[PDB]
Amino acid sequence: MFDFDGYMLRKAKSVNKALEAAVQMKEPLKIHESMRYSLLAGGKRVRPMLCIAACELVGGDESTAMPAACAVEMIHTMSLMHDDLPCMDNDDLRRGKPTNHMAFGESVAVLAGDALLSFAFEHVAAATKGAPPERIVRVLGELAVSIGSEGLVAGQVVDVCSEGMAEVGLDHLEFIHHHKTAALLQGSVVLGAILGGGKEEEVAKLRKFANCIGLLFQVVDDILDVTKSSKELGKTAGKDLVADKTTYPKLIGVEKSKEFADRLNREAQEQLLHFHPHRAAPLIALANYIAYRDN
Amino acid sequence: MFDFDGYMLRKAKSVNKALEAAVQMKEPLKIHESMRYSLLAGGKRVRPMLCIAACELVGGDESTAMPAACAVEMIHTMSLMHDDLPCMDNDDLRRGKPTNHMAFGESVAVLAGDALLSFAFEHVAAATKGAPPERIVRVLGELAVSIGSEGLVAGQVVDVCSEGMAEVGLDHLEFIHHHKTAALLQGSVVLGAILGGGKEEEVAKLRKFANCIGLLFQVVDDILDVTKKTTYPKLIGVEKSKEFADRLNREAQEQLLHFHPHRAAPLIALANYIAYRDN
Amino acid sequence: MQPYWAAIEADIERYLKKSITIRPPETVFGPMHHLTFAAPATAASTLCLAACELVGGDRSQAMAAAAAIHLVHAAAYVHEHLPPAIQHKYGPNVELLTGDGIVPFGFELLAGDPDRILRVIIEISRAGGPEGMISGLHREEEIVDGNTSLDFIEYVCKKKYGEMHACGAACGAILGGAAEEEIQKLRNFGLYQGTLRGMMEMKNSHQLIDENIIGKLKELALEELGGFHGKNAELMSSLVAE
Amino acid sequence: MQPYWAAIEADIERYLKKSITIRPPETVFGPMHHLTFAAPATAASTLCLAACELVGGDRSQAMAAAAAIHLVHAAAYVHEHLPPAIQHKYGPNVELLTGDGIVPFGFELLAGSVDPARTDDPDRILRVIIEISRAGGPEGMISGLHREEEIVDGNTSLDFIEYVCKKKYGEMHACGAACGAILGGAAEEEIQKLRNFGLYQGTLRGMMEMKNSHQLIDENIIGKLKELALEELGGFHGKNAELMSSLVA
Ligand SMILES: C=C(C)CCOP(=O)(O)OP(=O)(O)O
Ligand SMILES: CC(C)=CCSP(=O)(O)OP(=O)(O)O
Ligand SMILES: CC(C)=CCSP(=O)(O)OP(=O)(O)O
Ligand SMILES: [Mg+2]
Ligand SMILES: [Mg+2]
Ligand SMILES: [Mg+2]
Ligand SMILES: [Mg+2]
Repeated sequence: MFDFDGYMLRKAKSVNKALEAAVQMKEPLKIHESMRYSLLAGGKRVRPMLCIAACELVGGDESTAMPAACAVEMIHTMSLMHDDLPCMDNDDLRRGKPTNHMAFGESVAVLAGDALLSFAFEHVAAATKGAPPERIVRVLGELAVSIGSEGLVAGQVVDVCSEGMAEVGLDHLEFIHHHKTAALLQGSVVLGAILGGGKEEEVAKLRKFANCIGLLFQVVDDILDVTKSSKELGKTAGKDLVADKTTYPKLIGVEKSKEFADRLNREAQEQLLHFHPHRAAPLIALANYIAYRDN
Repeated sequence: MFDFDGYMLRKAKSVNKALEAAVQMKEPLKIHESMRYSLLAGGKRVRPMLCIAACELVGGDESTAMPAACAVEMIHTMSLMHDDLPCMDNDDLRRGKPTNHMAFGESVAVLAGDALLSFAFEHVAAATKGAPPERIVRVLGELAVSIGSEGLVAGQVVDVCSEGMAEVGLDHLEFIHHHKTAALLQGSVVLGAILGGGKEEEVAKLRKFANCIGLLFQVVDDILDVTKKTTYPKLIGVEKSKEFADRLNREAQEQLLHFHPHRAAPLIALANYIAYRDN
Repeated sequence: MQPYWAAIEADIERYLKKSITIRPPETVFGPMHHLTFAAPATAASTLCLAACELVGGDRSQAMAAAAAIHLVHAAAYVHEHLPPAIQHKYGPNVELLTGDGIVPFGFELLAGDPDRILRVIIEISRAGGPEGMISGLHREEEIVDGNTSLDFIEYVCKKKYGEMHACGAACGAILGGAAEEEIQKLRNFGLYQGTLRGMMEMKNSHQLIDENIIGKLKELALEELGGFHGKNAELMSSLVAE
Repeated sequence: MQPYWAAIEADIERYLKKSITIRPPETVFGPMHHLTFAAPATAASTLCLAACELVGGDRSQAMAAAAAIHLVHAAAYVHEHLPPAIQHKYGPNVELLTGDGIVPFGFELLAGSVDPARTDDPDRILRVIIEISRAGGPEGMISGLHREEEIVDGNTSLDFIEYVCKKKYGEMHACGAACGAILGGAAEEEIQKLRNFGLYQGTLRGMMEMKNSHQLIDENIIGKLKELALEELGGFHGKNAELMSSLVA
């Protein structure tokens, strides 16, 4: 038997400890206090946990993946800080608290977000141990590719421009979600598998894996935005009900969306058959959690 | 000597360069900005010059005495930043420009001053090169003696408690001037002289030199004020004050007699300058 | 400016164009391309190529780094101008997101020998981070046109431009394989030259910047260049002199 | 525990009284004596002696530093307490000046404690003067006193307040322990560990001084700090090696 809650509890606890030690208060105090206010706010830490689980799945150990794991959690956090800003979605609640910009100003929020992204690169580059330079450089590259214009950003920009299309096909809605949500989960899993010593074939299998849960994660985020209250999610929920955003609970409905999340899950887990069920148990649990979470 | 003004100009310049490099703008910005505001306001830098001069006088080189040179100017600077504070002399100006607390506030000025005082020790101690540890420590001790309860601060404290006491005798006047002016010049010459490798006998002569010209400075400023409370003229007369000045100047120069004439010249030049100023 | 620097600045433009080509989806690559060249030319970028050429290496080894430095600069520039202080070609959200995508692309170019690239990524990332250029952007929001001292303004310039230039020079010396003693010298040169450039441009605002501040940064820069010789050393000197 | 830590403070106070003699002019030494012993004691001094003995040094080897540390602390204390907020035996002007006489006296005590018959004294003392001057300078204690004035009683985050306490008290305690280890003859790894311990010990300590006002006292911050503190004591295994962990009670 595999206790997924005890697993997630100690891994989240370990990641939150490294995040807190990685981003310390120092001059300029406001920039740093604002970086810490959102980073240590209280997310589920799905991305760094995926990074670490993939690392440990191919033979590596947590300590080598930790810097990279914090890095994806840093970029994830800054992508949310910017996403909540008045020119983007203008939300007022995030991770259970007022959004960053409401507490420090749009300026500091923007800056703090930029510092997180920058520092994520510094941290992985300069703090990762138990891997040779070539591995590190390579990982930094995958990280770059997963969040830039062929990754996260592209997804978010095509999302704010495609906020008018009322004839969006399942290929335009596919592109959105794969880039704005799957690309970072792909980078998280890949980063850990490479830093774990993994072989090209394994890495390729896992990338294919992250792909399925990455799209699953989003599909589920859209359902939560239409079925749960802002208090419950800890963030501003509902604004996807009005705004002409490209979502699944629209182009096919909520029930058919659920069904879809279900297929996606099964597909992800069917990728994990590549590995022994004993070593795949953690990523199998993370895949379910991603599917049935309530936030 | 020749071009004593050009000599002083070169020393102040070289010193202004080292001060700028030693106290850089950095977080917390208002504290450093405030330190720099009063430390870099330019001036004659007689204290740093006395330190350098004393070093080369006994054979050392400017380089070695530079941090200590900046240190004494730092000390001088914060003693002035503090002397101007509301609870003290409460002045809005100094050298035509707004006092430190007027542009930064009382709190920051008080703290900026404290920073200059402790940084002076940090800088002398960690930046002095070309001198054994017991030599730099000995010099930190000398700096501490000349600026505390038996040096600068005492002069400043006894002055503050003697402003409502109109009647004051000569002995009281000399105490204040010695401690409030001489004590820091003496420290300047003795930090250079000891960092340059000078002998105890050479250090002792220099200590006398500084004490003589520090007092000399106060007697001459009193003479000029009357030929433009308690003063030398009010206690012993201009005639006597002038006799005393000439004696102070002669004794100061008698101290440099057994040093190489060439190295001694700038110092001799400085005694006459203080002695024959027109303002 | 000077043709030697305009020539090097142009090789960098050719490489950025070579690397960022508009393609589908164009709603992503248009703003990316547009905003990269909408940012002014930074000498932090050309110094890299120069410092590298000054220590025996060829600029082709420092190009990727020079490009990254520019893009890091582009992103910061885009961000310091969200509002419509004026009429931008793209909305505040596309600009905001494009900056977020510019920086990673600079790292992507570098990641795409590995001990020096690692060291450079650390340099650029630290220079564009909370303790570099962002400290400058942040503190700048405080400068009040005629109420701010030259000491405070020089600081913001050191943080906003100085650190990126120091970093450019450093990455160039590192990529050309120079020795530690040389990297530092060049890093310091950049630091002062950059602080200087920041003062020139900040001059346009309030004209109170005396030639004394300018001569100090100038003097401090060339002093660091002491120890170097040859044609390239004087070419490097004309970055502050002339 | 109770007796050891008390004997340390008493030795430090006994050294100060012997060093600061009220003599003429009492207008100067009267306030200097009064203000040196009216300031609360700082654990930073205590930590200095404790650290010196912990590494094998004799208590007399760090007494001058322990005293220098209390003096820098007292000067700082007097200066943050003027304005005329309340009733003070000495006027604002004599308090400020005396604060300026107390700091150099700390350095004088240190320079003057070099025994010429001991060949290792100069190097160890020089290094400690550097530590104390830095800790109480613009990048240490002074940073904290300055930032402290931005704290709005019930509307300031815990992250900011802990930063203020790391600078205001932590830097000084780190100094205290490190100086103690240095003067005791400890090797670099030992000094570093003790410095770090001091840093967290002082920050936690300051955190408690803060409690009173901004009551937002999070037990997590207290656990993270004490935890970090103890995680630095891995090497010294014994009572004094695990006694330091007593203030954290
Ligand atoms: C759906 C997306 C892309 C982001 C919100 O994700 P999370 O649900 O991972 O938010 P946190 O747990 O970090 O708070
Ligand atoms: C994908 C990125 C970078 C951010 C979130 S997209 P979203 O607005 O659907 O998600 P949120 O509701 O804000 O969590
Ligand atoms: C010379 C020292 C230690 C303090 C200031 S003396 P003062 O207040 O008598 O006169 P000034 O303000 O220097 O003009
Ligand atoms: Mg949103
Ligand atoms: Mg959503
Ligand atoms: Mg006065
Ligand atoms: Mg005055």
